[PDB]
Amino acid sequence: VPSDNLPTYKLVVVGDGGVGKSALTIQFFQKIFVPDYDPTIEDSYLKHTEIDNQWAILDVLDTAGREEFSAMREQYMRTGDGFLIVYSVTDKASFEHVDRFHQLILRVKDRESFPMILVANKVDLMHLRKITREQGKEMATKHNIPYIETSAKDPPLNVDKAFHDLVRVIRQQ
Amino acid sequence: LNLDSIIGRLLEVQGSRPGKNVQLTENEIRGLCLKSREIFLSQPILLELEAPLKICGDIHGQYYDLLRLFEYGGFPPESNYLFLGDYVDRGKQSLETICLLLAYKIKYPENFFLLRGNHECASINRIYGFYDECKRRYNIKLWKTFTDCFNCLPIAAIVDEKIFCCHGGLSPDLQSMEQIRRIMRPTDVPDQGLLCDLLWSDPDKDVQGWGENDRGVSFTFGAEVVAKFLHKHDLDLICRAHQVVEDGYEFFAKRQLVTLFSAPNYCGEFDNAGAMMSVDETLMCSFQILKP
Amino acid sequence: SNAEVIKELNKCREENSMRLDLSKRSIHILPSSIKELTQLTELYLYSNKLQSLPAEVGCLVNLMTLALSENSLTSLPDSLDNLKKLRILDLRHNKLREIPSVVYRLDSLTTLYLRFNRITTVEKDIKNLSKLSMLSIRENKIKQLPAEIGELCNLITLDVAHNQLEHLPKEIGNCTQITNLDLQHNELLDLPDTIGNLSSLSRLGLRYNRLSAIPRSLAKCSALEELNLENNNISTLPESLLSSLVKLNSLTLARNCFQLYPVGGPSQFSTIYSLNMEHNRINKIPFGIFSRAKVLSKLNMKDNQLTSLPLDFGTWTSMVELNLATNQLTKIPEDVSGLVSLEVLILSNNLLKKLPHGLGNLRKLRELDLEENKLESLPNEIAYLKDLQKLVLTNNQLTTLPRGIGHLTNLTHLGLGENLLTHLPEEIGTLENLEELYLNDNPNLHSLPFELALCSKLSIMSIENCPLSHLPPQIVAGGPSFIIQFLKMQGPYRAM
Ligand SMILES: Nc1nc2c(ncn2[C@@H]2O[C@H](COP(=O)(O)OP(=O)(O)NP(=O)(O)O)[C@@H](O)[C@H]2O)c(=O)[nH]1
Ligand SMILES: [Mg+2]
Ligand SMILES: [Mn+2]
Ligand SMILES: [Mn+2]
Repeated sequence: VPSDNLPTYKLVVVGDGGVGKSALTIQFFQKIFVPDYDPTIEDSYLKHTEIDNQWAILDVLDTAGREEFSAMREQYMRTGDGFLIVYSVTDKASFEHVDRFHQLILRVKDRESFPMILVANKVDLMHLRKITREQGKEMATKHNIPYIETSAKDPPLNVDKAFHDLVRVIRQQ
Repeated sequence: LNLDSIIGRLLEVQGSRPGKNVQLTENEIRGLCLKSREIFLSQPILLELEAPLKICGDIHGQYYDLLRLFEYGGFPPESNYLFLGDYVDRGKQSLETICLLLAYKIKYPENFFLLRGNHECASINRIYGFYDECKRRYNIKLWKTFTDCFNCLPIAAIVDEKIFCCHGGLSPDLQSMEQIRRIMRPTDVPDQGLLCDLLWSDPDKDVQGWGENDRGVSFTFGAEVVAKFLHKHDLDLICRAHQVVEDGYEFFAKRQLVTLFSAPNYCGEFDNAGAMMSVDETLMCSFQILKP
Repeated sequence: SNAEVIKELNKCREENSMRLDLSKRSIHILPSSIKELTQLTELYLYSNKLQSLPAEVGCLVNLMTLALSENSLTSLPDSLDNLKKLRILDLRHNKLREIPSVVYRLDSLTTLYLRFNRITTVEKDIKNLSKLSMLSIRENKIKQLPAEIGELCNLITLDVAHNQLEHLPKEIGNCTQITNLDLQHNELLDLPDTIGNLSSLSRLGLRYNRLSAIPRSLAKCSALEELNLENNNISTLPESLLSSLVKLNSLTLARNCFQLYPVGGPSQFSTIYSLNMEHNRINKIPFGIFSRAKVLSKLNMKDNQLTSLPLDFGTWTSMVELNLATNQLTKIPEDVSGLVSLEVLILSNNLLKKLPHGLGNLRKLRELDLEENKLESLPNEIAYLKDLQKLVLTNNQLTTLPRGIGHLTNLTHLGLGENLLTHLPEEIGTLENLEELYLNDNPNLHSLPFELALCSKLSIMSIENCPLSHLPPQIVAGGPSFIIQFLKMQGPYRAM
């Protein structure tokens, strides 16, 4: 049972198309894995949840990763308090594009740094994985941001941790 | 699928003494599940409906009590219907109850609507009867076919912009209607969160805001929650079910919420009437009491 | 707060800012003073309670984005005519019963979102919006599209999913730049042969329609990466479709009318990684069908009419996941030993009474699901399945477990419910990783081994409808946490 006057954390999920932003978000809120791909324009989700025994409202904005779906993405990102930058470990181009999203966040928010976590998704796909844990920790250290590996597929790996850790980053800044 | 023949045989036992089964074939029933499933997925998870409309609460497999409801309200398509969930479990003829409802859904898909209740869920109706009834009269494969179908049922309805209907009630997380639209199907009902609360929560007069629920799942919500919700979304009424009420229906929060229960003398332990609510062209409601 | 709204409007003209964000402010009526802010190029009014837009918005003639998602709009003012630089118009999640007539005159538009309204008709005036590269009108009640759709020659994405379409106009073939065509969840009885004209088509949504066949011309859409026909009325495929789709990663034929594999032989499956044929009536898998399917790693045949497996199924060495659930298999041949790369084997709802010894050679197997068979025993060789994490044996005829079960040290999930078990072997105590143990509905299970107390990670155990009469009635009435504590305290492992 949630408390009373809670703060709201606006978390924005960004990354290339098909990396699993929506599957992670839907796993996090509805606790299922959606296997069929439907590109996002924009969707949002809200929950009351307790993180480190402090009650929070998480407003999660899921953004478009496909170029032709990306109208208004900057404005939606502009409202965020923190970001999950997601790439797929099976998709080399999605990993390379982490720098572009990192740069986009700082430019949209006009800051030299900003709460963000690097999310390496789809690690359940062992035989297709192209980006190693090492490359991932290296990208995160380069940008001085946390690193986390996730899987939206059942049984889900680190999905709640990714979102909760992003709130921690926001609180702890 | 021979739809009219199925409906005929289901309606043949009308008037007979309660308990007399209807033996549809396995392939007939699986056909009902498959054809209704795709119709559920062809329609919104948040239904937007128009009056006139008859709204019914829990049936819980009281097939002969459901036949009485259609007698008073009119058999489809004489009237339009919205049921609020909990078609199976507890009663003696869950199968006949769900099959008639699915047949009507396939037959009159724009005039007959079924919401999901907390018992349209494999983990729950495994325990409270429907699994046993399926395995008795047919097989487990059929029960699992039912689960695939239930997993696609819509979750709430708004009648003419003004009456918000669901099985259970409100959620602390329900802040905009498009959150319901973002619920993906097919889906199981989770242990907590929005979809859980829409199927599981209860109003309570002794609670200020949100409270824990005796069921061990979801929440209770007070009258002030109801009032703020109605004001925010410009609604006039919440219509829900899920709780047996002595006189078939029960108002809450100065008639801003109504609980409907359409299973008279529920389980045999309760001496309760059933009720349905008729909504006319001008959104005026009327309550028909269904005698045990 | 309406106080804040007028305060933000003054701030905008005061700073002379090109962007105005009034989203999520519970605005019912937009103040007419917005007419002053003529420098705006972006106006965000999403997530409010607007039922209409004041005509003064027509004074914002430099707008390129008008964002109105999640309101209660039922029309738009004719003054929007003046917005001759408008590129993006977002009207999702509103209450429009038609495309407002003024929208058909906004010929500068490239991006139009109309999802989740109440629209029944698309007028022939849609041809006015000839610069559209993105049109999404899913989740409405459209039954027909006009031939004038073919005049949107710049379309890249057309999304008409979740409507009531029975046909596509053949003029869709004239939108040659389309790469995304989303038609899923309609009532489509066929596709036009002109669909082959869309040579750049790479994502084609067809599932949940009423298709009886696929046109042969689809073979021209050789950039298709997936073909998912789930829930249609299809029973065959055109002769050279699949081999022509040289980039096909996945093929889904689920929930159709298939009784036989599509003709064409093994070369049709040379590129796909996944084949899903669940919920059909397929009565056999042809000999040699996957001999050229070198990257096919997932095969789903759940809910078909299989009574045996092909003689060469032991050669399916690329397979990682195999679902044969809900068929009528009575045995698994010893040749299963050939699938040494298999990680997931789903065999539930069949007629199996025993398992082959060759099952023990599935060195990579992580999940084995056998619920709802007729299994009377398990082979001793299951002790060799060292990678096994999940073993589901629910609803079978098991009387004992082999003692070798305790060698499955990576097992975390063991489902033994609805069997005929009279006892659990003591060797269950070496299942060091066991987390879930389901014993419910074993009506002749009267005791549990004290060794269960060595399963230190056990956190879920079900024992409903087990008599357990050799334990104290108070303890078994208290449930699994009491039973386990009793086993710890009364057995020889209390100090451990
Ligand atoms: N195996 C596996 N598949 C995943 C995982 N996450 C997503 N997928 C699959 O990958 C596809 C794309 O996922 P989705 O969440 O839609 O991607 P997205 O980042 O939201 N795409 P977009 O930017 O276009 O909205 C879907 O088929 C989804 O089921 C994961 O962790 N593991
Ligand atoms: Mg997405
Ligand atoms: Mn209920
Ligand atoms: Mn109930």
